[PDB]
This record gives sequence, structure tokens and C-alpha cells, in this order.
Amino acid sequence: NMKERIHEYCHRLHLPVMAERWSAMAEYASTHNISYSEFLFRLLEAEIVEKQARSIQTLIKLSKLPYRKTIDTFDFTAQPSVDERRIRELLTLSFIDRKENILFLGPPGIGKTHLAISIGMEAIARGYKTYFITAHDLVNQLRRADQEGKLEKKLRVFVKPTVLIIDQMGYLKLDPNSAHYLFQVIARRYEHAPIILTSNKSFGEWGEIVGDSVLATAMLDRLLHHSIIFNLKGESYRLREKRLQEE
Amino acid sequence: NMKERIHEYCHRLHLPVMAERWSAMAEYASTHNISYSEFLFRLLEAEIVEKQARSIQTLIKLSKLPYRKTIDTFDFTAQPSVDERRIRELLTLSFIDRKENILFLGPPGIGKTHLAISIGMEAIARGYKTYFITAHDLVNQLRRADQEGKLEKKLRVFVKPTVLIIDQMGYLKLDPNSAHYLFQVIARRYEHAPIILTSNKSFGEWGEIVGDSVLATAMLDRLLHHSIIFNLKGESYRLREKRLQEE
Amino acid sequence: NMKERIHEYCHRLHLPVMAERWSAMAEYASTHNISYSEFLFRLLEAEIVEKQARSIQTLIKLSKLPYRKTIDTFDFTAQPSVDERRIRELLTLSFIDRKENILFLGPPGIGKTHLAISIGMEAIARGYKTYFITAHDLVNQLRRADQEGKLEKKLRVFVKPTVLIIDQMGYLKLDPNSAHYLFQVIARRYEHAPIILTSNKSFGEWGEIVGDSVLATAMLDRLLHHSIIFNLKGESYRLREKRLQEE
Amino acid sequence: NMKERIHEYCHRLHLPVMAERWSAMAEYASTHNISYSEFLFRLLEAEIVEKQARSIQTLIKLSKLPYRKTIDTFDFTAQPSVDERRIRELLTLSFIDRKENILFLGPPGIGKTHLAISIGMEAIARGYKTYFITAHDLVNQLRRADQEGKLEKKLRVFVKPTVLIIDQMGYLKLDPNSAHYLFQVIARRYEHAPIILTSNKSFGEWGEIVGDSVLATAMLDRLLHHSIIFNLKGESYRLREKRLQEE
Amino acid sequence: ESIEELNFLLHRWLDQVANRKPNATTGISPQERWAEESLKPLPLKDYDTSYLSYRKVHWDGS
Ligand SMILES: Nc1ncnc2c1ncn2[C@@H]1O[C@H](COP(=O)(O)OP(=O)(O)OP(=O)(O)O)[C@@H](O)[C@H]1O
Ligand SMILES: Nc1ncnc2c1ncn2[C@@H]1O[C@H](COP(=O)(O)OP(=O)(O)OP(=O)(O)O)[C@@H](O)[C@H]1O
Ligand SMILES: Nc1ncnc2c1ncn2[C@@H]1O[C@H](COP(=O)(O)OP(=O)(O)O)[C@@H](O)[C@H]1O
Ligand SMILES: Nc1ncnc2c1ncn2[C@@H]1O[C@H](COP(=O)(O)OP(=O)(O)O)[C@@H](O)[C@H]1O
Ligand SMILES: [Mg+2]
Ligand SMILES: [Mg+2]
Repeated sequence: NMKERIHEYCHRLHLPVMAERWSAMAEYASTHNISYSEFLFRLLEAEIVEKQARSIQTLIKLSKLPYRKTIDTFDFTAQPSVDERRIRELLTLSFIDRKENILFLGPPGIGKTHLAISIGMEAIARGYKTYFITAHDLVNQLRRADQEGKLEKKLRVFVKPTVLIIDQMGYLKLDPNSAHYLFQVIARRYEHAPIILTSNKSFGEWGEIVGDSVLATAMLDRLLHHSIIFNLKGESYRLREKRLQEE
Repeated sequence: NMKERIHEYCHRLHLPVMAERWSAMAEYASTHNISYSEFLFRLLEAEIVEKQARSIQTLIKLSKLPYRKTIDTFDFTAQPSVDERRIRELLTLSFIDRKENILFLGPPGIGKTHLAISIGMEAIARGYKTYFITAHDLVNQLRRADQEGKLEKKLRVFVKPTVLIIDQMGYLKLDPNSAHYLFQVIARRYEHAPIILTSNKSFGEWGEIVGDSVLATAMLDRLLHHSIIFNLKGESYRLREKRLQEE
Repeated sequence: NMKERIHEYCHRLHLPVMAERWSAMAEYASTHNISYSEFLFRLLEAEIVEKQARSIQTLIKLSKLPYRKTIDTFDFTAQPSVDERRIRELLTLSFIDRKENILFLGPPGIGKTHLAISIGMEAIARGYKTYFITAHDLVNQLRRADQEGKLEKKLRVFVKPTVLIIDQMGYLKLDPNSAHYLFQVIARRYEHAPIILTSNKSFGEWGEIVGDSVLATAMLDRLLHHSIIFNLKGESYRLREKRLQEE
Repeated sequence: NMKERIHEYCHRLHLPVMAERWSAMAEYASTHNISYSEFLFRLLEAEIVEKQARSIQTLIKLSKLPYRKTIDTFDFTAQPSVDERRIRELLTLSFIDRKENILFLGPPGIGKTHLAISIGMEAIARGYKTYFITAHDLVNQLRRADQEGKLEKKLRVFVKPTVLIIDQMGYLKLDPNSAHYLFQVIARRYEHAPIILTSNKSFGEWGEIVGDSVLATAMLDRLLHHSIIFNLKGESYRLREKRLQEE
Repeated sequence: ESIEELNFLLHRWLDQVANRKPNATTGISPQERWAEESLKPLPLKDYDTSYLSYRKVHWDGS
């Protein structure tokens, strides 16, 4: 007949949602005298919406985020030091065009990673690729790749993503000789793509963390040229905020 | 608007034909008030037909066939040695399921290559993959691959195709190296995929052709285990066409 | 011999067509040396086509349709009240899956029975089973069945068909007994199988038609829960044909 | 394509074996230049043979025989009193045309039921229907049917089969009033179909077994008119024959 | 017939007997030991456990 042939052709053209809903769309267009062009547009638009949803699902899967969070679950009353409007502006993703780097600095547990992942999620929503990594982990992976000789592959893996979320810069300290990998990543992404950094160590401690003063100075010179630095002043939310607000 | 968005969605869902013919088909439906289901079916049918056409063109391109020939072009009155019944039954492509190898033997210009090319074309048309190679070129490429150490790559390339058409066999004499290359090719495609071969020398002569009686006998024994022979006899069609052109 | 044994086997395996056409098809194959597979395929295809033809004839016979009508016979220019789009979409037979009941309302001779007969014919052609009964005859048969105690038999006979076309509704007035018979028929085929009904009275008038306002309202409420209405308006095609015959 | 369509059409026409072997038959006809008519005849003949085999399977299933035995497992040296040639003649099934009744009489365990079932199996092989029952069981079933009022159905069930194997006539004695059921069966099958009887009680004991002298006399008068009575004189095979031959 | 009803019945049953009957080993009503328990305080805001998906709004706004 024709219904089975339509189903088969929709499946062969990779249009599952179209195969599911074509009968209902046809009936609705029938009951409202919808033009043929608008009927086709409705079908195509539904298919596009579903495909974009699945694409966003795949991108969030490959982002390698430890978890999923958003600005909705964030309270700016507990963080009054920094302006709320600036974060909302960042949510517009105007920094992706400017290629500016976003830095969150503050004591542990003050919500750095939360905000970074929220911004990354906003970027992933609108199609931009995003990769989440810990600085020490990134350096270790680059070192292993260099030892194996195929360093450029991993370097491209780290440089291609539009948004790079490097977290826990100061949490762990690898052999200083490997800091050149971090410098390579930061310089290659320089003036090309934004970088989202989050850490609890001042800018002076970088020389100690990487075990090199001039290398850290150059890394910061490039990472801070086009950037918007947010310094979060407060106390560990999970413990201090609840303890001080339950009183 | 709507038309541009329809075009964008069509080209984002990999729908080339619909991008152009949707307006014409909408015009046609309006001129006859065709049902929405039938309109969608017409769009999908046209898309599928063109997709299959492009796929078949690509398959023919990959096959490396020197030129396109069909049994419909092959006259049988001029070739009374064989009967249409056997040839068309072969064209049904049952030997692939039976893994029977097909061998054509006859004087130059009889047509033993036209039939092989037609069989390959039909196999391509029915979704199978075919590779057309001349025995001399096959041997040369295999020798080069062995020299570069990539012999496994070329062996996989020559074994993967469902139907392998080996042409220009017997006319050129072979050394023991080429003999073992041919034996390896046959063994890899023995009881695994049909081989279509055209030659002008009897089986016994293969010992002299390859310069190794034992190896030639082994090749013949393995090939004839699943084989269909075609002894073609007749005046060269090239010569007859030349005579007709003269007169 | 062989021919007589072939005939006997054909008539013992329920192969009517092959019994006669096998000789003609053998002649045709010999005149063109058709392949055995294609010869068998031609035989089987002819047998299947004739089998389907006989099956459709039997289905039409069982349907009790007074005469065969098709939408191709139904002119739409003469009936501008409705549009070809809706009618053909109904002809796609999606309401059966949706279990939507179809109701036609209009003046005498408009064509509300021609469309129902065409829908039934298409449903038969697509493998569905259709029963065409006039409301008066339905009521009379149900009353007789109840008198003889076989009401369940006739109810099963009238509910089993996938599509039930109830004709001649409204013109004849109904008593409460006939009212409850109609209500039972609707209830049994409510959300279970489509009902195609043609009438000439508005829904409100059904209270007077059946002589029970509450029962008529219940019937209308249950029917309209899954219904498609067709208000047909125009000069009687019978009268127009008579006028054309006169001139 | 065509192979799948051929398979589908063969299944829709109820030709499973034809669907399985059509490719092989086509290939064989190809390699031997078999005529199209002979190809069709081969396919039809194979299908007919398989269908007849399945029909014989169903008939043997419905025969309700306690087990399956044949003359092959029968030794005529242990039963020299009766002629072997007569049993072989019976195996020709000439009695089915003459409508003569076959009676086996002898002591228990002398092979009565074995021979009766063997002859019944021979009859089933050539398409003739056969029903096996024990006389007392038949009478009890007829009595139950008569009590339920639908006696004619069971009577037709018992009379329709071409061969009726009534065994264990004297094993059990039901209420004499029910012997009229046995008389009904024997008289209705009289001069219409053969009856195969096997029992170890002389013809004089029938009046005692059925509890009626004249009724038994009439039953025997009808059952013995056209018959071939075999009297087996000997001893119980299973015990006596082995005991006397192991010495 | 409803999981809410089942949960309500379960909580009532627990608070009636399950957390009231003395244990066969501790030999004391569980609620007294609960009163003896010293658990760490709960955070004011609970870890949000809700499915988070990203979707796109159609052309019209549906
Ligand atoms: N039966 C035929 N009908 C039509 N054209 C034919 C026929 N046989 C051969 N030809 C023509 O033969 C030409 C190709 O050469 P042909 O296929 O005969 O060579 P071959 O069998 O490969 O011989 P060789 O031994 O040289 O490899 C084409 O022009 C094809 O049209
Ligand atoms: N649009 C049409 N095109 C062609 N013939 C038509 C059309 N409408 C009605 N007819 C003709 O109408 C005749 C049948 O009567 P019609 O179907 O109009 O009655 P109806 O709708 O059942 O009316 P009633 O209320 O009397 O039951 C047939 O000759 C059919 O050809
Ligand atoms: N301002 C805040 N609003 C809501 N939740 C917060 C806030 N600050 C911290 N949290 C909670 O604390 C955790 C984030 O701590 P994080 O910033 O990752 O610490 P660190 O940067 O030391 O890893 C999250 O589970 C988050 O829910
Ligand atoms: N002449 C014989 N040859 C082979 N087997 C026999 C013979 N006579 C009896 N038997 C065996 O004995 C059994 C048949 O006994 P049967 O005639 O049924 O006794 P009854 O008639 O008392 O029921 C079968 O299992 C069969 O194998
Ligand atoms: Mg050639
Ligand atoms: Mg009508």
C-alpha cells in the first residue's frame, strides 16, 4: 500500500519522528485546510527540533562534565561580592565571539565549578562544543600522548572545542617539566577560543604550581589578555553557609 | 519566512531533491488537490529514487569498470555458442549465494569480457559490490604492496568485494611469484566470494602460463571445486563489426 | 504423460490460473528463452493477481453493496460544498486506525451516499471488510432476530465488519424500540469500529426521529465523541442529470 | 527484487517446499537444459509428494491407533496355521473395493491387533481414511451420544471412515441394552465399507457378550456375509513362543 | 490503587509499629535510640534531583 511505503521511506531517509507523526500532521492539516507548503514545513521543523535535541544530548555526553548543573540552582544572595548582572550577560555567550577567557577564583566550595559548568551547559545548548578537564589531568594526558609520540592528536582534541573548562588548576602539582603542555594548550587556543578556568590559588602561585616562574608568567600573560576575571569572596557554602543561616 | 526555512531544513536533513522539487510538487498538488499523504509519498518516492540513482553511480565509480555494458546490449544470435537461458540464470545472481565461481574461455573478441562486465553491472545494480581488475594489474599491484609491506591492505581491498572480475588472463605469461600471488587471491576468495575470470587458455596450459605445474594444478583444483565453465566459440565480434563497417 | 499430470497437480494444489496459462507462458518463454526463475515468477505473479481479483470480488459480494461506486466517478466541480482534499484523505483510510466515525448530512440527491459507497469500496480493495445496510432494514432485521431470540447472532454479524455503512437515516421516523436498537448498534461499534452514516436531519431532530430525547442525545454524544461531520449543500445531482437529459 | 517476491508468493500460495527448492531446481534445469514444462512439472510433483506425505501423517494421527506396526515386524513361521499369501493379498487392499469384512480370531496375544493395525496402516498409506476403536468403547461412546441426543453425529463419525478397526469385542461387556448401537454401526456400514474385527471369542459367545441372541445373530449375519475370516491357532507369542524356542 | 496511598500507609505503619516495637536484640523501642542518635545537620537546600533536558521551541511557540 502507501502507509507502509511511507514508513519504509521515512526510515530509509532517517526521519523517525516524521515517520511517527506524519499521519497526525496530515489529519491536522486536513481539519484546518493547511497549505501543502506549511504541512511540509511543519514536518521538517519537527524533525529538525528533535534532531537538534539529540545533538545537544550527544554534545553534553561528550562534554565529560562530572555532573549537570545550571544557574537556576544558584543563589546570588550567598555570593553578593560579585555582580549578578555580569553572569547573566555571560549567559548570552557574547564572550564566545570575543574569544575572551572567563576566570573564577575563590576559596574552595564557593561555587566555582558550579558556575563554570553552568556556563558550559549554556554553550552546549546552542550547539557550541565544550570539553571539561582538570588542568593536572590535561597535562598528564598530554604527557602520555607525547611519550607515545602522537601528541598532536590530543593537542587538537583539546584545542578544537569552542569552550574549554579547565578546573582544579592548583589541586594537584605534576612534574614541572610537563607545564609546557599546559602552555601549549593555552597558547594554541590564544585568540582563537575562550577558556573557562576555575581555581582557588592566586596568580602569584602559578610559578610554584608549575615549577617555573617565566613559564607561568607567559601563561598568565596570554590567558589574561582578553578575559573577564571574577573573584569570589566568601566561605564554603555547604558547611559555613548552612551553619551561619540556621542560627 | 517559510520557503527559505524549508530549504534550510531540507539541506540540514540531507534531502537534496526535495529542496528543489517541493515547490513544483506543491504546484502539481494544488492543480489537482492531491491528498497530504499522497503529496508526502510523492516527495519521499522521488527522493528515494534519486538517492538510489546516486548510490548506484557511486558503486559503479568504485568498481573501476572500464565501461558500462549490459546483457541487453549483448546480441545472442551473433554468439550461438551459448544460450540465453544459462546467461540470464547467471544474471539472476544465484551463484553468489552458492559461491560458484564463473570462468569464461574462448578466442579473442568472442565476448567473454562483455558478459563479465554485464554480470558485474547487474550485481552493482542489485546492491552488491564488484571490483574489476586485470590479472596483470592485479599482480603488479600485489607485488608493489608486498614491496612496501602493505600486502595485507591490498589483499583486504581485493577480498572485500562481493564479486571480483579478473580479466586478461592467459595472454600474459606469469612467473612463480605472480603464480603464488594468484593462488593467494584465489584461496582468499575460495568458498568465500565468487570470482569471475576470463581466459583464452585451457586449464592444462595454466602450468606453463604460471611456470609451476603443481601450483597451477592446485589453483585449478581449488577453483573448479565451485566453478561454472563457459566455452565460447565464434568469429570475433570486433572483426565482424569491422567487416560490416567496411561494407 | 506430463501435461495431464501437470494439470492434475495444478488443480490439486489450488492453482487455477496456472492450469491454463502455463502452456502459453511456456510458449512465450521459448520464443524469448526467458530464465527459469523469471518464468516461475511470471506464473506466480499471474496466479496471485487473479487470486486477489477473485478475493476482492467475493468481498464486494459479501458487502451487500447495492452497486459499485468510486471517487473517480464522483465529480467534485458539481459538488463545491466539500473539497477533494478532505475526501481523498478520508479515502486514505486513517479514520479506521483512529476509529473516527464519518457522518454525511445534506439534502436529498446531494451525493452523501456515493461518497460512503466509494469509501466502502476502497476499504474492501485494501483488505478491510465492509457491510452496507439501510437503517430501516437494519432495524427490521434486529427486531426479527430479537423475536426469534437470535439477536446476539445478528449483533455479532453487524459488529464484526470493520466498516459499517448505515444508509437511509432520518427520512424514516423511529419508535423507541428502534431507538434502542440503533443505540445498541452504535455502542457496540463505539470506539471499536468506524460507522459511516448518511442522514438528512440535524442532530437535534434525532430526538423526534427516534421519539426519545434522552436516548437520541445519548446516541449523539457517544457518536460525536469520535466523529467527522460533512455538511453537503447543493442542487440534487439527480435533478441536474435529468435536466441535462431533457436538454 | 524477484527472489524475495518469489518467496512471498510461494508462501502466500501455500507452497513451502516449492519456496525452499525453487532455486536448486532452477539451477539443475539450467545445467541440463530441462524444458520449462518439465521444470514446472518437477516443482509441482515435489510439492505434491510432500503434501501427500503430510496428509498421510495427519490421517495416521487421526486414526487413533494405540501404536504403529506393520507386516514387516511379523513372523509367519510362528503362525503357520494360516496362509501367508492371503495376508499379502489383503495388503493389496482389494477388499476395500469389494467391501468385504476382515475378521481375526484367535487366543490372546497371538498377534490379532498387530495384523489388524498393519492392514489399517496400509489402508492409511494410500489415502483411505481409517478409524480404530474398541467395540465396548464404541458402544459406550454411542450410548453417551444418544443420551445427549446428538447420536447421528457420532454415528456418522463411525460410519464415514472407509476402514473401521473394531478390536477387543469380547474384552468387556457393557449393559446388553447398548448392543443396539453396535448393531446400528455394523448395519449402516453393511455393503458400504469394510470392517476389521479382531477378537478371541467364538461366534457363539456373541449372544452372551451382547446379552441378546437374535441381535447377535443378525449382527453376525450382516458382518459375515461379505468377509474373509482368519482363525489363528497357536499360543501367546510373548511368553509361550519365546519359552518354547529358547530351549 | 495509588502509590501515594501505599506510601501513606507505609509511613503510618512504620511510625505505629515498625519504629515503635522494641528490637529483638537491642531490646528497646527504636525511637528512644533515635533520640540518642546524633546525626549531622541537614543543608538548608536539598540537592536538586530532577531530570534536566534541553529542548527547542517550535516556530509558532509550541
Ligand atoms: N555477442 C556480442 N554482442 C555484441 N557485442 C559483442 C558481442 N561479443 C562481443 N562484442 C563486442 O566485443 C567488444 C569487446 O570485446 P570482447 O568482449 O569480444 O572481448 P573479450 O571477450 O574480452 O576478448 P579477449 O580474449 O581479447 O579479452 C565490444 O565492442 C562488444 O560490443
Ligand atoms: N458529485 C457527484 N458526481 C457524480 N454523481 C453524483 C454526484 N452526487 C451525486 N451523484 C449521483 O447521485 C446518484 C445517487 O444519489 P445520491 O448519492 O446523490 O443520493 P444520497 O446522497 O444518498 O441522497 P438521499 O438523501 O436521497 O439518500 C448517483 O447517480 C450518483 O451518480
Ligand atoms: N552560591 C551557591 N549556590 C548554590 N549552590 C552552591 C553555591 N556554592 C556552592 N554550591 C554547592 O557546592 C558545590 C560546588 O562546589 P565547588 O564550587 O565545586 O567547589 P570547588 O570549586 O572547591 O570544587 C555544588 O554542589 C553546589 O550545589
Ligand atoms: N506372529 C507375531 N509376530 C511378531 N510379533 C507378534 C506376533 N504375535 C504377537 N506379537 C507381538 O504381540 C503383541 C500383539 O498382541 P495382540 O495380538 O495385540 O494380543 P491381543 O489380540 O490379545 O491384544 C505385539 O506387541 C506383537 O509385537
Ligand atoms: Mg577479455
Ligand atoms: Mg443516501
